[PDB]
Amino acid sequence: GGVMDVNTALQEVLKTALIHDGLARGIREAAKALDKRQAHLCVLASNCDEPMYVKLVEALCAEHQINLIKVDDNKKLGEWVGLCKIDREGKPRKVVGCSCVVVKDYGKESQAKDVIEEYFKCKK
RNA sequence: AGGAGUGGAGCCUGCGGCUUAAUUUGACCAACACGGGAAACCUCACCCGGCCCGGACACGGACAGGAUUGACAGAUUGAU
Repeated sequence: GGVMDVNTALQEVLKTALIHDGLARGIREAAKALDKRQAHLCVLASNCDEPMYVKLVEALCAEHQINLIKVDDNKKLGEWVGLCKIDREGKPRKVVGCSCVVVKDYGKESQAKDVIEEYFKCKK
């Protein structure tokens, strides 16, 4: 389905991915996700803490599974997944970046997720 | 009017006093083998050491190379 824009498509992933609990936030879980074959999607972003990890994530995509997408601004991904799920209209206690997240088999496979993502993925 | 006893002896058990780190505590005919209280631990209120949080909920803060949990071996320790 979708309108075939990369950003609002990846949002439709994220909706059902939240329910699926596919989100592997933080470096330890990110590493474990891509060292595992259960991952199917990766998105990275600009320098959060080091310019080293942005390199390392590409290094892991090389060795294990190429799937990478880059959408910059840590604050974007930080907003996109709150405490466990995106939480409130507000929420000033956190909005801190997740810096990169990995999602498992586009969350759920039930509807539009497969087509919107597959259109981009073989090209990228 | 009588019968059998208690008070004497030894022991059991409760109470006072005295001691003691602590000898937990209520009760003075209508308290005193009473608290169905014959306590090894447990009980446990007491004393002496060590550990644990099982401080809900609210508001603010922290914070995804991260809030936070637990632990092998050595030292330490009654203590693995």
